[PDB]
Amino acid sequence: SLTDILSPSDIAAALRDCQAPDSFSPKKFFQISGMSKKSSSQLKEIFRILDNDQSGFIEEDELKYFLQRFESGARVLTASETKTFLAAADHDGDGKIGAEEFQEMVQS
Repeated sequence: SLTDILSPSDIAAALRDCQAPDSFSPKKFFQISGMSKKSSSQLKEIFRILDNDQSGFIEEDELKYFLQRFESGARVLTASETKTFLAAADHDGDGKIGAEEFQEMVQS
């Protein structure tokens, strides 16, 4: 259900075009894959784009292995592509996402 609301042939357009360092971001591929038309009603729907824990917040330990999901078999991310995944949205508390930042980030 990773590419349910969306298509698997859209997320790759960024996973291969943003392979560069600090080139891949959550608020950048949204316009490529198809998350630019979201509305906080499809995001959590897949519950596989924010965090693979859904326990409360998110950490860098849940970003390095992000592309690994969509991608065929990623390895690890840099110290920027990840730091700009949960520490880029906002700092409502300590720079962690909580089903509130990730949304406003894409929804804008």
